[PDB]
Amino acid sequence: RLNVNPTRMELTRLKKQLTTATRGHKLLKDKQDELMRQFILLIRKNNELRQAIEKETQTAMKDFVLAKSTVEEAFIDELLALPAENVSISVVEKNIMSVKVPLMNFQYDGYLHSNAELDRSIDGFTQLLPKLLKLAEVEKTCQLMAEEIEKTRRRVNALEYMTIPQLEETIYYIKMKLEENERAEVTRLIKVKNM
Amino acid sequence: VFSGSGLPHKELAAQIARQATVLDSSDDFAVVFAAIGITFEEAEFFMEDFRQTGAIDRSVMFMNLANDPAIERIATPRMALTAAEYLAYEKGMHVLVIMTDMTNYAEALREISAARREVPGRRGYPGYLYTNLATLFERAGRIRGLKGSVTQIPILTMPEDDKTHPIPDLTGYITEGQIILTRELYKSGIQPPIDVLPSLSRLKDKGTGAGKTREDHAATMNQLFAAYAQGKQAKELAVVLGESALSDIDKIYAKFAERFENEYVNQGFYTNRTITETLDLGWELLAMLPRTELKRIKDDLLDKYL
Amino acid sequence: VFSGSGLPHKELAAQIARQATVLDSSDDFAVVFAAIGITFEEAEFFMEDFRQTGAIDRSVMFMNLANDPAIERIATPRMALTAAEYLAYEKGMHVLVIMTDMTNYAEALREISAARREVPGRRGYPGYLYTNLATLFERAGRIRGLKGSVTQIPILTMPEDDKTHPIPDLTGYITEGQIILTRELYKSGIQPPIDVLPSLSRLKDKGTGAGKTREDHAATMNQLFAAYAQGKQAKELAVVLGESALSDIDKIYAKFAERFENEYVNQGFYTNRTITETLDLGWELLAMLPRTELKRIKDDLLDKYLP
Amino acid sequence: VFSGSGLPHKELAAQIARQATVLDSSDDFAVVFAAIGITFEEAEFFMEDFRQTGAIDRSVMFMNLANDPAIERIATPRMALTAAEYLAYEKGMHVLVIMTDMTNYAEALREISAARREVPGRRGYPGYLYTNLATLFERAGRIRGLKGSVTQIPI
Amino acid sequence: TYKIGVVGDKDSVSPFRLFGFDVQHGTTKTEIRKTIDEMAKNEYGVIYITEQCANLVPETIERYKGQLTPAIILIPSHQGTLGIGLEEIQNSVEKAVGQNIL
Amino acid sequence: GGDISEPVTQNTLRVVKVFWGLDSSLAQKRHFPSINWIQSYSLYSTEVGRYMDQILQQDWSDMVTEGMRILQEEEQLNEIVRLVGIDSLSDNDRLTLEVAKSIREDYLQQNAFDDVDTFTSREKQFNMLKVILTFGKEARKALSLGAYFNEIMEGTVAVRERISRSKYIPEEELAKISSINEEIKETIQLIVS
Amino acid sequence: GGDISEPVTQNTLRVVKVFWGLDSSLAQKRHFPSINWIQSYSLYSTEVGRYMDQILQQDWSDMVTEGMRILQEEEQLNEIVRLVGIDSLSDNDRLTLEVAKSIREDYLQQNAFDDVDTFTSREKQFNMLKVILTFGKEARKALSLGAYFNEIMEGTVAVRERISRSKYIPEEELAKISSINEEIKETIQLIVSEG
Amino acid sequence: GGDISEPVTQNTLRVVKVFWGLDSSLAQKRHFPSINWIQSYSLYSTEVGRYMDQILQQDWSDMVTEGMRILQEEEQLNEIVRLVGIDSLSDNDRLTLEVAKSIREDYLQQNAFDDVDTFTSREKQFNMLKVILTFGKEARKALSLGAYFNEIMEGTVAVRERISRSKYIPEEELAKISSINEEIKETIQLIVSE
Repeated sequence: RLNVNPTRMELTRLKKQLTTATRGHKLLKDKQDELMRQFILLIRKNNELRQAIEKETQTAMKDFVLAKSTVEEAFIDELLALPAENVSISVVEKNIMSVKVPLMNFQYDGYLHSNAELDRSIDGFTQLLPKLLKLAEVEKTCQLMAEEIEKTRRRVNALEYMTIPQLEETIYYIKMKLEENERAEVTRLIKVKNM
Repeated sequence: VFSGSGLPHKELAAQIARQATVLDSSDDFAVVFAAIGITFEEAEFFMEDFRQTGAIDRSVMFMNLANDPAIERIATPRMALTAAEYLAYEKGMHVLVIMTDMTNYAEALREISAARREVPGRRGYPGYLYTNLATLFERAGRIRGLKGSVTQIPILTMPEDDKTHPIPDLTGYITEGQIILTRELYKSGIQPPIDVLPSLSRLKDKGTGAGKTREDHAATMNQLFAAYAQGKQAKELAVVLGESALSDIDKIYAKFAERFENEYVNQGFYTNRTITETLDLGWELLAMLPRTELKRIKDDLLDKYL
Repeated sequence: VFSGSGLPHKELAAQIARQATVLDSSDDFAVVFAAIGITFEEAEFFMEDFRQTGAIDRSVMFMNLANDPAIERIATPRMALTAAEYLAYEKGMHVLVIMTDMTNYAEALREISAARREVPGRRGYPGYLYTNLATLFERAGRIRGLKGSVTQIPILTMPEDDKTHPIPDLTGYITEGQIILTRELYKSGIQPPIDVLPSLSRLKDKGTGAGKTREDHAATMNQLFAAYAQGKQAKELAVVLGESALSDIDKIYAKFAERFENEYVNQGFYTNRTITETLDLGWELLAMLPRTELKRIKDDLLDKYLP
Repeated sequence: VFSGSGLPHKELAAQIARQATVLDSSDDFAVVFAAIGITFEEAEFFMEDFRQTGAIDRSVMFMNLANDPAIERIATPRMALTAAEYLAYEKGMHVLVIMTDMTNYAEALREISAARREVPGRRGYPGYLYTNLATLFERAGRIRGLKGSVTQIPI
Repeated sequence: TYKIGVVGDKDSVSPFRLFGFDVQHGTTKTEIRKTIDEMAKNEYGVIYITEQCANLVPETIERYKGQLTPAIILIPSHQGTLGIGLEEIQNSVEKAVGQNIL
Repeated sequence: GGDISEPVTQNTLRVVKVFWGLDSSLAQKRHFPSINWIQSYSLYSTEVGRYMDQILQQDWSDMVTEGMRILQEEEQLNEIVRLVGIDSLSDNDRLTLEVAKSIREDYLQQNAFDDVDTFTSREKQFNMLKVILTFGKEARKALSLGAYFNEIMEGTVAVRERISRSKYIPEEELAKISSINEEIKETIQLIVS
Repeated sequence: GGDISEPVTQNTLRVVKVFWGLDSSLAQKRHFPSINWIQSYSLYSTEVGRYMDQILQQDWSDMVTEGMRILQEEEQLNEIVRLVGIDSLSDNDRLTLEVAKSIREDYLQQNAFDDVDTFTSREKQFNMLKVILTFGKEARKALSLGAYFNEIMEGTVAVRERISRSKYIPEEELAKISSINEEIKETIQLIVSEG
Repeated sequence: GGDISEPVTQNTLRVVKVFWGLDSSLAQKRHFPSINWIQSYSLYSTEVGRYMDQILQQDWSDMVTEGMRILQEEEQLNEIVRLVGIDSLSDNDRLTLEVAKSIREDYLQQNAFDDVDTFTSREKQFNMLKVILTFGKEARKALSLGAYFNEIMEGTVAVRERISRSKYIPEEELAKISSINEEIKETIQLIVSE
């Protein structure tokens, strides 16, 4: 039960809130069910992409580790940060059922001695770049969706177990309270009329 | 007409009185207008608007103010109906009675009640409130073999706008349907603020159909009511899921409900539409819908009316 | 002080009696206590406190306990107030009237109007309950050309914790504000358990400001109310769903309402904060919010006090 | 037995009444069935189910209907318990008292109260609704030195 | 236009310097947590971090998981993976959908 | 008990044309004056609207109804804000709640003990109300071009703050109120680009 | 307001043996007669069912009981749908919903203004119910060995239409309803072999 | 209806310092005595706390303070459980719910018909509540040493029942309740290793 003024004004106000709560209850479960159906599709490519990325990235790394072992350390250190290329990101905001979803795209703006083996490892990181990007896009899409599913589900549980039952029980208490006092005052008025 | 304090039920009452008519010209139409517990300003508003439009020459007015004795307040509706029953059942006229405010009348009924030291009473109002309203409401209708009729449009205000109040509740038990004014609609700018969903006319089926109105009157009615219902529904899905999640058919319905409010019901208190103008406007809004969504109607009506 | 059964309105009334001294001066406070149908333990609490503080040699007390006849409660407050107005307006004293329980006064008054079989008002109470209460509470304040004053602090318990009950209702329309204790705050260990939102002071606007208090009194006050109100609203959304989903600003507001209740409000019944310390404490709470949110305070005050 | 409308408290009543017995002996057990303000159909169901199963041969029935005057509806359980107390305390029997419907009883008590210009209590029921019901139920129990007992099942 | 940052040991994430990525190497928990937090405040778009670094500072990562930016993505090192990132998938799946699709 | 169903209130509402309904929920937040802009009314608003429209030569009657409509939509929109998250709302609906937030805080709220904000003339009222509406009407434009709600929120934290302070500037500096107006259009103009 | 807690309704249900409660939620969506099939009851239902067990010499009481059992189960299934989602359908449970939906639409709903649906005799009432029930019987029996849910729903498109239109079948053409019943048996074997 | 808004209940609570709110829900769950530990209060709690601190010469006040605090946190935690689930809770929050559970089932719940459980002396109340709190303090400490909430439950199955039956321990054998404390420590520190 809620604690509020047991008045006629509050009663009429709470009853309309109950009507609001009930329709919004279903509006969330339609929202939840159809938010999760797409979540299944997204999380499947997430697992497919990550397991792909986590192996191409590893081999390219170990290849670089092995290749840099045969080359002089000082050479590698100065080769790095040539750059000579600058890569940045352009995030667009896409909506998937009232959820902010990132849309990422790549935006743009090597020493003569790069060994063949080193070059194989270097472009091996460049070969990786487009695939690491949508891994970032899909995962964040799934992360921002899973939290929304959590929030929706948790709000739904709150609506059904806490909000509405407290609302129904309060609309019942005040309604009966008003019915009691009216009986009391009327009864009092009966005796007065005899006087 | 069910209204509330602040709602434009006086502009609506005035609008009806001027625009109301029988479309057969071979029938003398009259309007008995009863003002009950009415403040001078809106009492003047009626009287002046009844003259500026020349509605007085067709109507009979009964003006009672709020500061005038409470017995006069009680007598005012019965004064208006006695006239209405004479003009109709003795002089063969089609009489339209408009009464406002009925809440003011009820308050005077309470005042005389405790004067006789009678005891309340559901929510303050005397136990015979039901009959006391019936005794002046039920005085209407058409009598067999008698030219003329008495039609009533009583207008009352809902205290804090709840239909569970004795005045609207008991009135619904005596009258066949009601017209509901909404503050939500009025605040948004819809004039007149008539909520079509909870409002009802139980006797509409008999006043429509070929010879009375057009043949498509009942079909367009059911379709507009349904389309608007699902139209308003698609809107509250677009606020929870965004417009992206809505199917292409529901987005049209969502746009339907919006324009159904801004054009169809938002006439303006000074905009008279004939029954034909109204019906054809219904088709313009039904044309908004996909053809695959218009298969519900008879194809006979679809062909003849857009 | 609007309270309820179980809430510590005793300690709150005792504290403000033990700590109230006006600035710009060092004058005394000749309090007058009026027990109205209260229990022995409630009455003894005040006396055992008045002796320890030495305020008993500075007071006059009218004792009507629960064992005393109920009808005597009708005359009891009129005795104390007459004594109070005497000491103030004739002997030139600064008087502090403390009456409890005011709820018991109204019920005793109902016993008569029910025995006389009068036409009853709301809830069985007489139709003159408002005026009768008004003949008590309005007997306070200062009068021209007189050094004496009478400050009134009546105490009542709200039946069923209901603010709309005839006794706390009618009292609220009379007195110049009210201080409301709440169970939700008390169970949370907040001492004193004062819900500042339904609380009120009607004479706080001319008794504050430069010359009275520090110049930033009014601004911080309204800014605190606005921040605490939205703070409560934020935590209201924090138990139904995770804190991360809501706006960080809302989350700062949520943390604000946490600090406000625990640090600002919960000072304990044995802490005496000067107006300097209470105001600077509020600035530290207002510190948590960006200056864009502080829409109640002028920019000049912001560049002078805010960290 | 706390029940509701449309629920089978009727069948539950008749079942117990015809199955009720003790492991004491063959004949020292009896049943006092009190019907209160119930419809005739409900009564005839009881009356004949007692006739069919032969449970009538060991039971006493007080059948009061819904159309019977209110005061006859409130006097019904008191005559049932009076007969039960006689059979149990004077004749040393183990008597089981079945009473239904108590809701009909309360409404009858409600009607009589208002007719006597009495001020009503909570939800329009007499203030002495507790005590009145207690003057029925507390009539059950065992007495020292006396063979037999009175057991009540208020439905 | 937003930015890209990379966190990991030298032998694994060094080549990312060739793309203009802000590539730093933290070994202590406080070092990684600070860098990530400053990256978020200076509006970095994506932060790729090795699982041997992400394992040291989990509390800060989940703090941004609900935010639009930055996106924090667990890449492996040359030695391999700890299987965190591919299990964090499972963590999000079961939190939403009770039974297994994987 | 604050219950406006009581006779004195209800009988008065049938004999008067203006109703300034005060509720405690606003008063507790120190929202002053605590007038419920949803349940309150004035049957003079039509004729008054035309009057103050004539002597100002500005579409005030259109401005006042669009401001009230926004507040009316806000009431219906808050119903789901209580249920679903605030961020989940549509971009063109989140702008409504912020432009309604502005009406409530920047305009509706008015402290009677502030010596500049105690009184507000028709021209200051106009300039203030003009700013609030023109912001939302300017932000909706950018929002229909493809700009994102959050992107135009951060870039307007400097101009919205000045709107919040538009209540506190003297009546000899109304030029400072319209200074904000053209600034808004200027600011969002290179945000969209 | 439709609140049966009314003193009149409450005192009435104390003496009446048959209760036909009309939901307002069924009033709109045009479910007529809007009698709520869960809250409503009949204290004659048992005896009537055995009387008609002799006038038709059929397990009519068994059909009525099964008809209700399908409806109560639907309500239990309905909240399962709400609290959790439409999945997992378990085929059998989602079928129970379709059979219940058939009962609600093809049997419970009848237009009092339709010239043949305003009245249906015991003769017609039996055949109509038997058709709906035998649809659920033959579908659940073929479901196990062995068909997936919308395989049946795809092959039973036209036959469920006949069941839905059995209401409007003239009394003197009562045999057509019986023809519907045995069309159902052949069509699910039509896709059982091969499916 | 158990509605304490009744005038009799209200009038009484104005002149008494102790309120034992009996809960119908607890009664249906066979939680006896059905006393609402959240709604009930005693305005003697502060004073009695001082008295028992000097009659036992222990820190009895802090024991009942942490004891209530655990119960009061349990309510906050339970509301979260019915929203997200019990497995969404961390090990600290799940430990609190298992300690609070013990407080209810092993201490609060007291059968009035059992020959030994119907009465519990002042010192047995101490030894029982001490054992209960001791488990919580040690398990919390165990978690800080890298141990998991699940491991604590499984490894302390034997002891946790001995705690559950301490209320059945005769007044003559109160030492059998004190010795539980040693077993609790020796068990959980072993779990940290194993």
